[PDB]
Amino acid sequence: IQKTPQIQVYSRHPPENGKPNILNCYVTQFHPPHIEIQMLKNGKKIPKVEMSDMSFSKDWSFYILAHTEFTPTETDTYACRVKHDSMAEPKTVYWDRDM
Amino acid sequence: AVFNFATM
Amino acid sequence: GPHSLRYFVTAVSRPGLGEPRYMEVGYVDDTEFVRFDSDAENPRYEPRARWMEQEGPEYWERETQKAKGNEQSFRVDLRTLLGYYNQSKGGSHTIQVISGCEVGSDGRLLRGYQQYAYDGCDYIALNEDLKTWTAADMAALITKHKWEQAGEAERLRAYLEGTCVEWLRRYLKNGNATLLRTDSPKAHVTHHSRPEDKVTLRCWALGFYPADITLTWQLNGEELIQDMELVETRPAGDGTFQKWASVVVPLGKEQYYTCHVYHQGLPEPLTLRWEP
Repeated sequence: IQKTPQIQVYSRHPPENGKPNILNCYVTQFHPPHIEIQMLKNGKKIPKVEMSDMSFSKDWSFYILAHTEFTPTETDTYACRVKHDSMAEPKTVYWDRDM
Repeated sequence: AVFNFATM
Repeated sequence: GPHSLRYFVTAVSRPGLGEPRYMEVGYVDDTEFVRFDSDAENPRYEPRARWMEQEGPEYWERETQKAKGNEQSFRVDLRTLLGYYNQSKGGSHTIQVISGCEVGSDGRLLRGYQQYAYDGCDYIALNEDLKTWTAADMAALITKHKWEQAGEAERLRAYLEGTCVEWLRRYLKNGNATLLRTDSPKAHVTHHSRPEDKVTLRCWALGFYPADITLTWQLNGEELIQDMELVETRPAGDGTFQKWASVVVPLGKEQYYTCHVYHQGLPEPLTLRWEP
């Protein structure tokens, strides 16, 4: 089986400028397990990124969380770039504050 | 707490 | 309520790039509490929740040695399964196992389970009786037969009824202030324009533990499950969870739609609408 990762990006709290928070990138429903997940701030790799909540669903597809501490700013852009065998090129999902 | 798995 | 102890284990070969990567991740009800990873700078069992720090060095050395043993076992399995399936040595392959037990509120066994998969498909699994195996194909029939001669199933049964349940109760006691807590969902509604005089209302629930939640949209009293986008409940990076459900409604009619949030942390279900 090949399964394309669903990539979701979200903060722990409603985003407020100046206020500490957690940015999350949940990467789910994927197979095989080899994957590369990079969180980005203004197009640049975030160095301190914890991986956690690894599991699999009933159909065996993989789930895993990338997350990091951050303080939102009006101008800062955040995203998550994922490389997996199911995709010819890297897929980036951008953080949407207003979602 | 985890099991010692057998070989297949 | 009921509680559960679950281990997710994966081994994945990578020919040309050394030995397979082996991982064990443990959960008590939706919170990660231990982890082993063969690619770590120093591979050892480590705590993933603060309450496990109370377990002394004998716990960590025993579980570490168990995990290293399991690693070698699954390394052999991967080689073996290339034989059963007549596959070449150059490809990457995956074994997954889910292993664990659930107890009811009385602390007694409700169910145990041990299921294996190979390359994302059912392989073999212990039945609910804790006595026999279901093999998903004929490769797995070989395994079934090996495991039946070796008394594997009563060995497993003894772990599930004995060790598994006994360690779960220990974890629930040592970690009760974390595991037995309830964080209530706080909710809100966002609004987005669509083409054609329609509108997406998205209902968010944030900050909740345990993970089990239900979000519905309503209109007069009918639940509108027939026009609902949603995401699977997801972790938020601090041991709590989040979820959203949206619905598409006509512009100027969004005041008749109500989101309802159901969670064990709440004394009564939450109700809310869009705030303009």
